[PDB]
Amino acid sequence: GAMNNTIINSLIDSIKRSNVFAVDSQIPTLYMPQYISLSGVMTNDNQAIASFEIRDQYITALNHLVLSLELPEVKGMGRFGYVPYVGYKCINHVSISSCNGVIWEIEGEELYNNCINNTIALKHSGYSSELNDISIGLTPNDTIKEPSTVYVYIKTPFDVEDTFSSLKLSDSKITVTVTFNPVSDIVIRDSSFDFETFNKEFVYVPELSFIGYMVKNVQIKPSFIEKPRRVIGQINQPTATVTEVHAATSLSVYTKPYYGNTDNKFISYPGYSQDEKDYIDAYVSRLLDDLVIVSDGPPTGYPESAEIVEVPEDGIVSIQDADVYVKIDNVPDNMSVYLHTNLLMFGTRKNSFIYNISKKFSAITGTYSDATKRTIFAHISHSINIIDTSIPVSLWTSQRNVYNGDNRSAESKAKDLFINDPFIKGIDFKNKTDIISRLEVRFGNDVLYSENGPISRIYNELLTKSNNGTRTLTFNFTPKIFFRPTTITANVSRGKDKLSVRVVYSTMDVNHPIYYVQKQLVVVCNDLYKVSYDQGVSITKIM
Amino acid sequence: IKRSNVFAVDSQIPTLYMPQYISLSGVMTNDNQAIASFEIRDQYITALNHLVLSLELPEVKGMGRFGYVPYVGYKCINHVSISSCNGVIWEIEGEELYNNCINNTIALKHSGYSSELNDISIGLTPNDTIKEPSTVYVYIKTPFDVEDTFSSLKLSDSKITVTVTFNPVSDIVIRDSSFDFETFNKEFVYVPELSFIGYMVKNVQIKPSFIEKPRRVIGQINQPTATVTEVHAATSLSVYTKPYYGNTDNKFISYPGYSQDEKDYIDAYVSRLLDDLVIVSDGPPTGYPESAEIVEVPEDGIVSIQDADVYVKIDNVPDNMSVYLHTNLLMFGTRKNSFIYNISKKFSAITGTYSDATKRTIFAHISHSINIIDTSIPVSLWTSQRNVYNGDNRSAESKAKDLFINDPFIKGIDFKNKTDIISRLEVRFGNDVLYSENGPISRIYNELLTKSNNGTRTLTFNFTPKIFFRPTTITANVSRGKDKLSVRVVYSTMDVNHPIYYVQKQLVVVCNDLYKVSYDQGVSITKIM
Amino acid sequence: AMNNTIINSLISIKRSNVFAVDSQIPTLYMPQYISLSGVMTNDNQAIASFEIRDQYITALNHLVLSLELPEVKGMGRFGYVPYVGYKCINHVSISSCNGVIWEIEGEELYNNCINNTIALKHSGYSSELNDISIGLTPNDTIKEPSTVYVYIKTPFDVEDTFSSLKLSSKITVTVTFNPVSDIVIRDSSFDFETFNKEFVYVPELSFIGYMVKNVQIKPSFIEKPRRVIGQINQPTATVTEVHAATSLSVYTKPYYGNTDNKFISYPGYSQDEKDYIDAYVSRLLDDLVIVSDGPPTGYPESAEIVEVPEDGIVSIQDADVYVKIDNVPDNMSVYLHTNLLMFGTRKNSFIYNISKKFSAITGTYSDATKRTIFAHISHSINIIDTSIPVSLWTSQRNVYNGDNRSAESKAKDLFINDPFIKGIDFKNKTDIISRLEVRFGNDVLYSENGPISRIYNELLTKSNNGTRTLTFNFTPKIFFRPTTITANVSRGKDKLSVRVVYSTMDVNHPIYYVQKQLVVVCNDLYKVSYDQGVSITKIM
Ligand SMILES: CO[C@H]1/C=C/O[C@@]2(C)Oc3c(C)c(O)c4c(O)c(c(C=O)c(O)c4c3C2=O)NC(=O)/C(C)=C\C=C\[C@H](C)[C@H](O)[C@@H](C)[C@@H](O)[C@@H](C)[C@H](OC(C)=O)[C@@H]1C
Repeated sequence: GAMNNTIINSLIDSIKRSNVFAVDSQIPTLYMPQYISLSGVMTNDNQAIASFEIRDQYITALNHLVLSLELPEVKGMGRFGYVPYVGYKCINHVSISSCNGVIWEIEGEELYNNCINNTIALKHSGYSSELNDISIGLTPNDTIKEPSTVYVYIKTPFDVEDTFSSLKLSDSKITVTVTFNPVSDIVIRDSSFDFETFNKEFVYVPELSFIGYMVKNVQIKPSFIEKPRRVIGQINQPTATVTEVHAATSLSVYTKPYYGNTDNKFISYPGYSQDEKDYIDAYVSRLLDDLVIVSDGPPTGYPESAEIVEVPEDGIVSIQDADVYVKIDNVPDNMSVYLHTNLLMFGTRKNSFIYNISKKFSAITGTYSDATKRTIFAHISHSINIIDTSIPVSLWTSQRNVYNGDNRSAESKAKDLFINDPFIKGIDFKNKTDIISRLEVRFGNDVLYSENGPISRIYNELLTKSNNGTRTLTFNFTPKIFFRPTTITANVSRGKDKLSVRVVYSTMDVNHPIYYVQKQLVVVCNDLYKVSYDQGVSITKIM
Repeated sequence: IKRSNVFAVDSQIPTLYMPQYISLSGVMTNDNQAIASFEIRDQYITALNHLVLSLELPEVKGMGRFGYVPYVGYKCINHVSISSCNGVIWEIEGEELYNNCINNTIALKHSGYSSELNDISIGLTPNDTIKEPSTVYVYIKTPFDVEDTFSSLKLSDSKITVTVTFNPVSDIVIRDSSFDFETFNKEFVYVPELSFIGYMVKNVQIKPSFIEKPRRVIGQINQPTATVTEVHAATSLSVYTKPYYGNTDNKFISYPGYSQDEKDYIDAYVSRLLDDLVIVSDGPPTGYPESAEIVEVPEDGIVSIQDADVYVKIDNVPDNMSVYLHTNLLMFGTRKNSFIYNISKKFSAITGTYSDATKRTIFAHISHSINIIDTSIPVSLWTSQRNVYNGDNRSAESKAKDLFINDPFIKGIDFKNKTDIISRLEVRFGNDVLYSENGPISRIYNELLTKSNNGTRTLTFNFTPKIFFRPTTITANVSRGKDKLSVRVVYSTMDVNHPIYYVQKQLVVVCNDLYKVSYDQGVSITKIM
Repeated sequence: AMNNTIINSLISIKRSNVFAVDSQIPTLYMPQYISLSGVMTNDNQAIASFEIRDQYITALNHLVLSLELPEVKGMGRFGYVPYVGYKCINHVSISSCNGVIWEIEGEELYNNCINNTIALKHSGYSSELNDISIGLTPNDTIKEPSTVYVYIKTPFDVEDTFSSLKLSSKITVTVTFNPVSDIVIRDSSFDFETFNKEFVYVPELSFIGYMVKNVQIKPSFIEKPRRVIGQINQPTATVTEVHAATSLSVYTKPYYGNTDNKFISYPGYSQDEKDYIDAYVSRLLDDLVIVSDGPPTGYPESAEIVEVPEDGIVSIQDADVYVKIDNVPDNMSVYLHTNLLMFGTRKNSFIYNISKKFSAITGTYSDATKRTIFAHISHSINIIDTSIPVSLWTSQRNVYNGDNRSAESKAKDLFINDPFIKGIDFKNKTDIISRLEVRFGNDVLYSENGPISRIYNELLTKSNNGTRTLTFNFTPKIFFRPTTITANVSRGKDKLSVRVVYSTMDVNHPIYYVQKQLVVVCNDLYKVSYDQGVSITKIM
């Protein structure tokens, strides 16, 4: 009939077989879930702290923590926008504690790092054109940003195996403490924007939600938990050490820039569009206003240090060895095409190598609009990279620079934006440039691991199915929750009770502004702890 | 110390079976609605799962604009029911099957999601091919696929009939007035074929199982309440809104085609308006209603429509011609001295260049505040009785390009289901409040838990692993009157002078009831009470 | 707080605890990422051998082969194929002293990793690697050196530590490489001769090694793929000695032996169907619409370049082309190449003209750059057009000249030798199989008129690029003995014969002349025995 004759004959007994077509439906523990939202207590210590107390005889267990934030209406003048995934960037520290002490705690960046592969959680935290594009206010009562609510998923080890991994409450008081980063960190604004009044008026409005469970005759057994510990190395130092490492499941290593020496102001920002090309295109777009000028006679409004050359009939302008081809259509007979040959320049010695941003352009084509009296650029051939877009304005106009540096117009310089994102990694905005040439992890005196390529990041990205991973050394390949995690055992007597991380940073040119971007080595260690439920919830470090 | 082996495992010998992909041609019936019945009866088909319904879409020849709805295959389905001689084993509404498959990109692509199918193609001559014939595959996700062979529907000499009820072709087609739909509806016939993975099991040992059956309840038009009666054991409860376009002719100004992003919907609308928004003509433009206020753009370039300023600068405009702006392209007002919702006011800057060769304006950059809601307003609502103004001040040429959209699975008030119209949700089990929220936190949880971008306000009661465990359900007490689920929503406030305020709403409540699958004297399901 | 309706609903029967679990102490082990430099050997194919022998290393899984791509300096156009790393691989074989434990063909490893976005990105998928870069001076850098990571997906990764290859024995991983010609897209201007001579594969094999204290090894099962390629254009292929098979995949591949592998256009990193079409349209437009003072020069005598009338419409037979270019100088006129690319087998029969595939062309002439800037193009160009090798236009079969493009355009043509191309087009869109018949022995096992098996393969594996696959194993892997198709040697039921029916094409269309190759992949079941070293045995 429907089944083929070759199949029926292949089947139509003497061996014991496991049933793959039916299963015994196990009766589970009698419970009832409920989404519970709580309003917290706001404190200033002058850091914003929100405390949420969970105490109920019927809330037997809980997991899936979601912190909601009410972002206010932003009215006034100037340019303003929120950082991508604003909600995650608001968080400085989170700590779930009982009367016996801290059960679990995470740093704001580490929670984000754990949620970087969760697209849904990142969207909920605030990732829209309404929130992340840089909006402009024209009148003191003009609405720059409309009020919005963001949802931050606080990923905890209690979510791993849903009900099985859930934090149990043996009639104990659980307090979730959320420490907030200053509003400066989550905002991208210009000089025109009245940040002084904004910082004063802004208040974090949080609300903690969780899936609560009412369990009838709960049978609680002890469990294991992984607690992260980050160690930040000294400025520009290629070393960091994690002390008292006794039982670790993993070890992550990454870099962070230190923009302390700068005013955190940058020439361009793409907004909601976060691709590498989007960052580059925004920078090229900002420079082009001053790079190619259509004026009657030499252009005015530029510093005396600026060297603006008229484009010859051949269209090619020679800035040293570099050739720039500039051809603009429909230019009035009374006007000429001009090129800024030193828009942004850097040097350490008077007659040495020069890093000129104008030299990074090979071809510029467009058409002059008589109606709008502005140039409309068609095709741009350049060698502008993600690093160029990531240079603070301070480094161009620094003491180390023998030249003026920023030879842009006053109009362009006014459009510069303050970026204080607390979760920037590497030396560029997209964390593209791998400044670690070699990594060395020493457990005591002996070398635990060494690599010349980011093969540990490659394994991290592959194993966790993440497109943005870190150089991570995983020690636990055992199933979580149902097994005691596999940890690196420490020998205190032999001095093997600390993890020392040493990197070999890539050498950069002294005449390139990015050389002066201070680096910081971050080392994260996931320590194993045992969750005991005898006389309340309590954790103990595995040693 | 006793240790569990994590490096080796005893390879258990499974039940001796043989899978086979079986395709069946059904029986078409009509009354007034199309029905396809597929009978599965074979002594060797021991079990089955993974139902796939294929559809042969015909060649579309003639004149006018035509296109299929995205994921056309899923939109064709009105209802699906897997039944035995003892009765219905499982059944789902067309929309609910789509809702369950919205997170499956592969299943959505197979159902028909291409530029060849979803972009709006145009026919010029009565024998011009608008759309080429194509075959679409609709994955009928059933609870028998959850744990593959373990969850599969067992037969054993019993007859299984899969009944597929189809929505009218009107629902799956986007067309203009120029297209001869009358002839198309008459000529169109659904050509289905049901495929499934059949299993021939040697000495099958069948044990009873559990199944979740969805039940949707649709509220009255503009009623913020809906009640699901006889709830005894429910695994989940979903709540969402749907627009009712009965008061309209289902015609819309623009559609983006295959490109389905929010920006794509907006860009298509801006593109359609721009033809009438900025006019380059010798003297005042003609062909517009008397209600239209087309103002000549001054040397300054700025045209002031009340408080709103529009900057219009078009290059290479001939000396005999002038630049004009339609200051009231689309407007709405309940009263003569109320707020006015003007679409022309939603534009801040328009720049372009007039082409002498093609005698048309080529727009370069447009600065506007157009949203997804604007693109989702039916043309009928602009020209409604509530409007003291004309409403649609567009040209006859533009109005002719309007498209009929009858997608049966539209949610909320906009085409992208962006705008949340529920301000407060109240769920009652019997008469006592089971759940209440002021924020879409149940939806945020639904999206997080399912790893989905398009979720609903869902109340999940079952957090226990499926198939291997009896699902955790909300227990009912008939004596205490707790044998029903009543949903009440508070709709979000909007200004009466906005045309979207007049979009009729319908509250949809879906309840997943628990049933026990018994295999004694044939396949039969029993409601858990 | 918990609602009053809930507390009353709760506040004899054996219940399984879903809120707490006994934390089982696992086998004492220690993982370590181990990287090894191999031994390079040399139709003089590159072979890399990696020997794994260590007393500490007890088991291994997750093989990742890294490759150091060198700096590419010189003149001309050059670029790497998308997912370059996977394309480099010709064959991989994990073997012991007892023989081959597991082996896969380069294409099959890629086919298994086509649904893994992370693994495909790591192998080399960037604008830096896949976009076609141009060198101007003999010392100009075309491509900067880069490292690519190829994830060698093996059955030892399925259930992590449980599925891992135990070697408590010397394990040798042998990686055979495809020639550099296969992984490179270049023009005639590029000195490939010197590049092929200078290029050397620089591999390094990484794996997650495990040091297990008192390992308890039990036997396991493994699926080994076997591909059979049919004779050129033959619609039949047979896989012999089929005794226990878990699956059977069937697909088509183009054979470009009769061609010089040169193509008119390539989109680079942008790999969408529209990207492939847009690149082709962009390349043709340079010669399709010409703005010149008098008739255009530099084209063959065979070319028919007609001046566009005041009306704007040029009639190439039944087909009408609307061409209107703005700001054209007073001394110049708009011209249209009416036979840019044409094909026919008879002098006065059907003509496949690429110029006929255009309905409207609009743009503006730039006086500054002296070139036309195209705004909107209305055409009927498909993925197949972009996939036609240049050889076929200028073939002996063609009565006409064929390639009526300028010498400038013809110079820009690129050699594409990608080893993992499927179907007849670059995006594997066109379905050329009309019917599929699979026979086990002499009896028909499966038959289909539609790609319902491909639909099931795509659905079940959650892949957007699947093949016509017959799966026999729906049983959980590693923890169960896989369900296989049983053979009957006496009845002569020990082979799988695949017969297809290709949908025939128009002989006046150049794509008809693209050679086909039927590919049939069979996954045979093998038993992994650990008695006196690692060894595999075919289930019969
Ligand atoms: C993470 O989950 C693990 C917890 C282990 O630790 C324990 C203590 O907790 C268990 C729980 C909570 C179960 O639900 C089990 C289960 O359902 C089993 C088997 C019986 O092997 C089990 O042995 C367990 C089992 C444990 O040992 N399945 C069955 O009997 C049936 C009727 C079918 C099984 C089908 C396949 C073959 C199975 O799904 C496989 C593909 C894996 O997914 C599982 C083995 C899980 O391994 C992993 C690595 O994912 C484990 C359940």
